[PDB]
Amino acid sequence: QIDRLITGRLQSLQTYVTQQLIRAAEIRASANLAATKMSECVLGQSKRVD
Amino acid sequence: DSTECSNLLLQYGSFCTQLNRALTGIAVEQDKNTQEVFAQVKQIYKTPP
Repeated sequence: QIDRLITGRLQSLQTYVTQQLIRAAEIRASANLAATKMSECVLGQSKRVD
Repeated sequence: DSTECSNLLLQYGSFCTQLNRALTGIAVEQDKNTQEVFAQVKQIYKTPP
């Protein structure tokens, strides 16, 4: 019984961690965009349309 | 179409719920992608004859 419970809970934890990894990657992409926008659009004037 | 199997599956919890949620997220992100790429013009212009 204990083994079966361990397996189930372990699978749940695996799923959660993987979901977190993917979401963190997307957030990092957005943060890189924000940094680029701030550097090229506040510290100077940009000529890139829209 | 197996009631006993559904009863067994109920014991695992919310695994299938997480999966449906994720696939719906992807399915809406796709339409977000196409609108962002194409819907950049406010009006519909037309070339003269």
